Amino acid sequence: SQRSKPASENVYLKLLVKLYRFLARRTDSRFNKAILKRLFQSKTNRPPISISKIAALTSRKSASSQNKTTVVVGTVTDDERMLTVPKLSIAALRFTKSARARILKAGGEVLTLDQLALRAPTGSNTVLVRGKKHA
Amino acid sequence: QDEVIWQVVGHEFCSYRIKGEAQNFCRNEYNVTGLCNRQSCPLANSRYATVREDNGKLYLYMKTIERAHFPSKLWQRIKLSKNYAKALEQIDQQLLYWPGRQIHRCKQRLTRLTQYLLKARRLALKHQPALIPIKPKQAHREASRERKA
Amino acid sequence: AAARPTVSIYNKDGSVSSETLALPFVFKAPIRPDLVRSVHTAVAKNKRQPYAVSEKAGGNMCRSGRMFAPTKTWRKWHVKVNQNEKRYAIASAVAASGVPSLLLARGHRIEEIPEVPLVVDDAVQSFQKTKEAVALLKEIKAYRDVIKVANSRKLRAGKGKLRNRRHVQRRGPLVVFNEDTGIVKAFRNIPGVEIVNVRRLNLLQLAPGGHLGRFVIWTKSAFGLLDSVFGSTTEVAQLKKNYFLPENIISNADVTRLINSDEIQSIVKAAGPSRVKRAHVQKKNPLKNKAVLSRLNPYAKAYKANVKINSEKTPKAAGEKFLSVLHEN
Amino acid sequence: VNIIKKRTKPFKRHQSDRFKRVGESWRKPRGIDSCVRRRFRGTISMPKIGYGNNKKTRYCMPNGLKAFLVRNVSDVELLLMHNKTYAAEIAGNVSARKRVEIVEKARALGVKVTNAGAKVRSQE
RNA sequence: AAACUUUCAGCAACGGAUCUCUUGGCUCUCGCAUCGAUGAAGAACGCAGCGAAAUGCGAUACGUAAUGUGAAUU
RNA sequence: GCGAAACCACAGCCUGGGGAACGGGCCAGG
RNA sequence: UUGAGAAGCUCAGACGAGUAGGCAGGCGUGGAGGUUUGUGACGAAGCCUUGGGCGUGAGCCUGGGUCGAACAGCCUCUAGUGCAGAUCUUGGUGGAAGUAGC
RNA sequence: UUUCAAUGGCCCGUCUUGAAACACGGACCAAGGAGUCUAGCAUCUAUGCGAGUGUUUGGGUGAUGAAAACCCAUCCGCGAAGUGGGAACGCCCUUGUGGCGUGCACCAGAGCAUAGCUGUUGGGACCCGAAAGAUGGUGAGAACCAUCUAGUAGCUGGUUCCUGCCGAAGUUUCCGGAUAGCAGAAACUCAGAUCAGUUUUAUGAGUAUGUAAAAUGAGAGUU
RNA sequence: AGCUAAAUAUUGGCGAGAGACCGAUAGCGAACAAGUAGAGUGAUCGAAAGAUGAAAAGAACUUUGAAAAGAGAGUUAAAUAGUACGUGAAAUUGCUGAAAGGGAAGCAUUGGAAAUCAGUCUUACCUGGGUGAGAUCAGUAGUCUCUCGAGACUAUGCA
Repeated sequence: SQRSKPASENVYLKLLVKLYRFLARRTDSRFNKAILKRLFQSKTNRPPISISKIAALTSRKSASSQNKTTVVVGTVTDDERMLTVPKLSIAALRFTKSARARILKAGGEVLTLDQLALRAPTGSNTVLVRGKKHA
Repeated sequence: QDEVIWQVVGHEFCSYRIKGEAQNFCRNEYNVTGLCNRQSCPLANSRYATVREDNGKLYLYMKTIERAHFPSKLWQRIKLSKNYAKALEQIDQQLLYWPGRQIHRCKQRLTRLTQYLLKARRLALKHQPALIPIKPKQAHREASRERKA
Repeated sequence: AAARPTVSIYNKDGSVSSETLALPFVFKAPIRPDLVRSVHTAVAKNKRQPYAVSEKAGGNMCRSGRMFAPTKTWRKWHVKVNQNEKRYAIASAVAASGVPSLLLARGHRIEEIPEVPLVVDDAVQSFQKTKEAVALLKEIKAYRDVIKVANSRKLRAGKGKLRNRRHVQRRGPLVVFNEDTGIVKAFRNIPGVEIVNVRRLNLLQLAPGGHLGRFVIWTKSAFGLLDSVFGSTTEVAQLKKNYFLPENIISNADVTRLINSDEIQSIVKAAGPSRVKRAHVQKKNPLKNKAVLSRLNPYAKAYKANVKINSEKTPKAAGEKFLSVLHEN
Repeated sequence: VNIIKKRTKPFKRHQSDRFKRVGESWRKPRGIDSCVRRRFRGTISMPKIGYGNNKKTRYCMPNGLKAFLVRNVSDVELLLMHNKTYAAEIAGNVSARKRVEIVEKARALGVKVTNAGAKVRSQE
């Protein structure tokens, strides 16, 4: 379920792979190559990331969150433990209904990977993140 | 729209598709080439043009994306002149600023449809034997009756 | 995004009215042919009756013996699907019915239908006679589908016709209504036409065979209630507790619009050629082909191999010491 | 690109001539001791991928055309743009009435028919 | 040569495969509750049409009476 | 006149050799 | 230049034994949902044939003959789904043999 | 297609053993004939939702086929409570520098449900092949019949289409196995780096042997 | 000491509706005669066996023979459907025709000979004039359906 093509049968994942196949081939961005590689991965190799972890990772140590978009090829779940959500711009394959509502109602924007490719076709000013693969 | 339409009709199931050993075909009436292709599909291309023959006259059928939801008014046609040089000009002027691949395909279909009308007229003037079907029951009967006779 | 805003209503005489209904959000739902097929595969097994041989029947090779691994009734006949997956497939099958191109690819003769989705008046809900039903289908030019179904009636091929499955045919339009005050009985005798309530839509009817894009005729009331049956992605469905329409992992599914956009085409490097020309199809020997030699060596033109360095004054150089050693022993 | 066949003989199953119960449809031998599987000398050949024919000339009849199965007049009209690449082949279960209609239509389209003389007579 | 032997083909036998069929089986579901000393289940013997290796009937012997349907049985 | 059954991978002339019987079946000969 | 079934098209180079075992892609059969506005008494299915063709192959298409009522391609679902062997089961038929014999 | 000429060419399947051989099975043809169904567990993949998840014990409902589809009240099951480094920014002719580092390795939940695949454990459990024994009868100790009972063969025999690609070991060590090793999959990082059935330089020890760092080839190390 | 409906079970019995079931070596042992014929003292065991045609129109009549039957006929759309009856495979058998023959044989490769088979055809294209023709041509008149002009026609003229 990797390497050449995705094993997934979703036609909309196949369209996203189509878009980033072109971007990874007709640009010199390692971001587009990295996104394409992760689009081929299985559900087990694309662990979800939480709203809390995105907020923590962006304002980490030196903080200086600014307005860089956060990209994760996977699901952005919600952390109900945290009470206040900052203003975040996140691009992800999927958002849960709780995560999407909390980002929008108090914060910024939720994007899909094709909306991100139009804003940052080279991936510039993006914070690409991963989930903890150790389950 | 078109990309989602193609992913369904082009790779899951189309009632117009005829599977062949070397190339799939499309029994759709509005296909310019008659092949199952992404560019040949009248379903998956919202801006499409084809040339069709109606009782001895050729027409250029065109559809635009803005009439996709109105099947009765989806396709519009113009009568193509009997002069082949002018028929090419009419295709050029009706398909102005369309991709050259689509104008290329309509001009190819115009040639083949003009040739088919020529050959059909030449067969009408010519005299050819009628094809008489062979009837198995009649053949069996006359074979046994002949033996007795 | 950017779908057609409103849908026109058609009276019982086949003419357009001045009233329009805003397109429900279910027609914007993702179309998932893989997901519809998988749910249809499971749902189509949920009305199967058990079969098995008698226990007393019967070596599998001996004549009048016992079959190997006799069939049993406690085989798994029914298969579970998550209720959200069933609702996703049904939403995805309603959306596919709003695309005329998917209707044509499923065999429906909708080439003369005035609009898709096709919505008629609520006076249709109170039709009493099949003559009224047929007349309406002929005014909106939807009777070409019925004629197709009637012409398609054949005898089933195989043992199926020995088992109360004598005839086969096609599927006609699917009439969806709000309240039955005559509409069901007026349309049920028309071949291929199925009538269902908008509250209990069936994926076996919305995607017959697992194939998306059934031709569906709605009444005005059924269309207006589509937003309560399904809801939206942000508003919950009224008739399904805690149900939201599925979101898509892509926003604009037209990927050619993204690839060939000014946002992307302004940063890509200059595209290389399409199918490239072959270079070095044949290897030509520079020692035989003189034209290839001049290409590789821009010096063979002025070479002058056989130069003369000797003359008639050659100083034979062999001393008597060396000659004595050579001519020794 | 004229049509070249790497082989014209069929691949007959080993020992199919010795035994009537054994059909001649090719079966890959599984016996380790069998000399045919070991590919000894003088033994019969086996289907290999090297025997495969040119992709460009694959499926092509000796006249350079590919046989396209036809069951009615709708199938013949499909070859309007491919009369130089495909030949119409009427199915065996198409009646002599439809065969006549197919043959006249194919004649106007300039489409070669492989079996245009079947089940019919002529009368000039 | 001829014979015999062998191979191939045609025709004729032999055989009953294949195909198509199906008033049968099998399986599931649904409704119902009704044997006998007022002689049951089962067995035997008769009757009359028959093909019984079947059915119906009991010396009122394919049944009689009554209610029908309404002109056959074959 | 009537009328079997067992058995049946398949053909079937010898001398030598073929190393694992080689033989009847390979090789060299009559 | 039209060569976007992007699951397509195209260019290049190298390589090719194979048991156990592993992994892909296909062929065929019975039934099911969809489809071919599919085939069929002007002849379906089957069968026969030193007719023709296609595929490396499993297989498939077709002419003629025979025949007499149904049947198939494609997408998907399903399974009692493919034989040369089992001193296999049932049936049919051989050489022995017109022999042993009565 | 039949035949002829020249050349070659053993009878298959099983078992055996080093391959054999040998011994087994095969008179012929047609039809039938062997990894199935189900309940667990684990893996991988797909799909839905996601700190949640699972409608179908049941209720509602379904006017036309109503064993389907559709809806869900209360419970309940499971789950939960220093460096290196991917990517990106700004400088640097570029390298490179500077700020910012996810995952993981060094020094802020991810699950639940369904489906498919594979492995595995049970059920007759791939098919077939030895008599048990017991219960209940029939006939006259023994015999015979019917069911438990698909009670069995550490084994015997058999086990059904094609092509393509990869491809062993056939044995160290303890001791039927844990192994290792050989052959693949996954998760990685990594050319400004390492690896080698190879040859070296010279000196260390005893022409051989060993050494650290040269030649040649190949990108390698891994879990 | 005692009674007690409902929700529950149900391979039997009286009915009923179904089926992604089997399709005559299958499915019940039994689609027909079936627990039958038959086997055994008995307990028990237990088969094989479906299809002419739309209609018997089931072959009158003449003739050979002791007869069974045959041959002339006749019915049928078909007797290549005659009750040994739909279709009619293989193994096997007989006759006829051709060819090859001396022992591993069949078989593989390459061609010859003999027999047989397949498809491939020049016909069109271009150009010129004459003669007439008609519309998608009218320094042309109307209708219909769509969205000014786009298709369909109806007259009138043939530059």
